[PDB]
Amino acid sequence: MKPGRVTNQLQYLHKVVMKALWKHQFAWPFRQPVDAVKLGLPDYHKIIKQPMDMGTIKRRLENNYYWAASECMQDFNTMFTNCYIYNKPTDYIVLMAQTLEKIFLQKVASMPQEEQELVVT
Repeated sequence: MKPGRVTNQLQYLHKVVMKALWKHQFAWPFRQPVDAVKLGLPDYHKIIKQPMDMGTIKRRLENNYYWAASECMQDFNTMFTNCYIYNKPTDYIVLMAQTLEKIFLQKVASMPQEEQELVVT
């Protein structure tokens, strides 16, 4: 029962912001959920209660899951902050996340400024 739709801002997050992030050389760890067993990560799911990743976000955008851009922005924030909470700040993975976050913020700065719903045929 979660309402979903397409807005101008959600479409921008999909077709502009996610497009840039998905193809980035630092995207690969973030394109699917963290596999805590494979990666040997002690306590990942104790520390991180709301896992998130770009694969999940991309699928949500593709399936018109979100009601508003703010929900999608929240997912991105959770993916980045999860990385910053769990890992040591000097870790390669943190640097990778920071770079993607920077691009995220710079691309979001050109997003349409008033949220308006798009017709979906």
